Amino acid sequence: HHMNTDERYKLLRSVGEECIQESELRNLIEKKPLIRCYDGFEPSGRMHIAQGIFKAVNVNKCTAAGCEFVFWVADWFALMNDKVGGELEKIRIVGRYLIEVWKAAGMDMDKVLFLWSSEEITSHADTYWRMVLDIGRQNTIARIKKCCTIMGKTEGTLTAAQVLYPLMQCCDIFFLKADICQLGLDQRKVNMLAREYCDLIGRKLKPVILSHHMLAGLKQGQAKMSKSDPDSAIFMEDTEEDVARKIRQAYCPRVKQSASAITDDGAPVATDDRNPVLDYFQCVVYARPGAAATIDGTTYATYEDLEQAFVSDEVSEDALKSCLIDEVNALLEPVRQHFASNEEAHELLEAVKSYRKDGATLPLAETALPAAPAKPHACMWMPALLKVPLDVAEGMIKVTKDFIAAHPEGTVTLVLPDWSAVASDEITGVEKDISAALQVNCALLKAYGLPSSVKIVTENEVILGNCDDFWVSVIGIARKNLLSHVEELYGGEVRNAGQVIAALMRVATALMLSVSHVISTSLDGHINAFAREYTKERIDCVQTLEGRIPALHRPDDVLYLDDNDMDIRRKIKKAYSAPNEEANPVISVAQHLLAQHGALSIERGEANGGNVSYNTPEALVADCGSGALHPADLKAAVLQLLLDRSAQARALLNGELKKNMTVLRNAEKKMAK
Ligand SMILES: N[C@H](CO)Cc1ccc(O)cc1
Repeated sequence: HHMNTDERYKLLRSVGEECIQESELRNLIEKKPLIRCYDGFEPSGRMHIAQGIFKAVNVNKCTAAGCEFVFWVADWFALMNDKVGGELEKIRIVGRYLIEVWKAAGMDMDKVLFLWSSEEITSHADTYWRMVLDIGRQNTIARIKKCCTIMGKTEGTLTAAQVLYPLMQCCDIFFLKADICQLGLDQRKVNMLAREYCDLIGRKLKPVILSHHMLAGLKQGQAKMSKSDPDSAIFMEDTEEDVARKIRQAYCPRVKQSASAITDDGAPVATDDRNPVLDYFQCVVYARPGAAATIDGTTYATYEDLEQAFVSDEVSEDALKSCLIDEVNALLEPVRQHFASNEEAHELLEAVKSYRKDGATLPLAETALPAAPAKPHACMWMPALLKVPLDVAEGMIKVTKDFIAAHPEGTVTLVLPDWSAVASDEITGVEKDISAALQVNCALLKAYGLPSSVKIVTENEVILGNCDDFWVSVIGIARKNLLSHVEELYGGEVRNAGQVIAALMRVATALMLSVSHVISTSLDGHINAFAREYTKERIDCVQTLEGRIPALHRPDDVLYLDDNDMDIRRKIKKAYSAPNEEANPVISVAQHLLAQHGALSIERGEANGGNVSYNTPEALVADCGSGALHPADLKAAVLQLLLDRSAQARALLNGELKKNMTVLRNAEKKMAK
């Protein structure tokens, strides 16, 4: 029996309570031979019948229709959602068990593949993570805040930098090149975000969202199976005595079952006329191809047939219930038998058993400390700007000298955040652009005299140098701090999720370079304080010294460290400078110059003043107002000095950095739009 197009569409469509784009699903069926359905799971522990049997039933439908089914065994996602005491070591071991059961349960594995999140992410770190960051960059915190029910959590201002998990799950859909997203209706909001992110990255074809039904819980109150009630659902380990007890006492309204209005968040809701006994009949028996119930002689061909018989009292409740008990025990026995016989398999279940010992609530919840650096070491982040002010550059130069002198055999590292800044959506939000901006502005800061002892390093190098350990720590820092906390650092509001990831990345970078002190500029704001806080106030914070080189307007008129000949020339021209005045932006720049050098000298000619030198700031302010220093004589001297100092940095603009300057000024053209 080779199926025609219609027959396959009918069977594949059958798997989903909803199907985002039936039209899209039918294109795939007609066009593509090995369609990728995907699903994923946190190996949380004991396996409930929905996941054991009902999932097998649906995978088998997918594969029969001519699909390939890829399972994302999401070890880290369970870890991020605190699933098993936060002990990852052999959550693997659980995962291994879950697969062993599916085999016994009847999943046809010929076209099913299992991948392990840990293995596959680590292996393609750059590909995976860069996207995980891009999705958070192009999306509002609000939107990702809304994906909270895929993890069984509430958006309640009580989410734990666990706005990362969605970004990652969303990424998985593209990483694994999913054609169809065949996960539960819970996960709806993440899959939605993937479809949305398709319109952004341009990708023409969106993933089809074929969301499966959420099995009802066995008691009146509950819509799904919960963890704190073993009797809410049948588990694959239950003895036939267990299966009896649990279904016998199960809620069982005599009301015809009719499909529920599709909620937005996907999550189910309990009606008083929700009948789980019937829901098990529809999902675990009748959904199997050949399957049909048989009570008291008569065999009900459709589920619908059985349902009528019950509600018209042809079949008793006690009879209906007694049938499901027989019927379910039939589905489990094969699995039970297997683990009673296969020694390797029993070992694996007993292995789950030797984890069961005691439990959470809470001798559990595992995370990870750090250790203190042997000698002093400060790190500082290069402002992610297309034009960095001169005031700022000179500020971060002096902090460096000051720190070196006061910790003579310590160390100083300058970090170029070429990952974080893209996540934050700095500048144009493009990667090539931001990395060019950083590489230039750094190059000049050295030309303006950044010490050689400073170790310059890009985040790319730090991460891809030591990948796992990095992100594992990011994950770990992430778990301990609440979202609401991280948002404080940006003054209580964030522009996008990427900024929540950027703050996390810095703390992580500080820990990895084994930093003692974090150096901050005005552009850093309060972000770097996170490092100090996360280290129980161990890491000290040092603030740069700025506000010596003002804006040139009177109370782009501000000296940036990439000003060329023309720029320095004209910017001064516009600088304010009233006559007989002793307080203005040209003087503030001149006094700074005089301080740094140790004596300013205007170079006149005789009669028209004569030349003069000033080596104090009181002796200049006098001469500017009540005095014989005209705006032009001072401005002339300043401009020469500003140029003369920059000379070294400027040769780079029409030389080595010219290459990248092209790409920078092209960025500036997009921001004008
Ligand atoms: N969040 C899902 C259920 O808790 C687990 C998951 C599924 C698919 C993924 O690509 C990632 C995680």
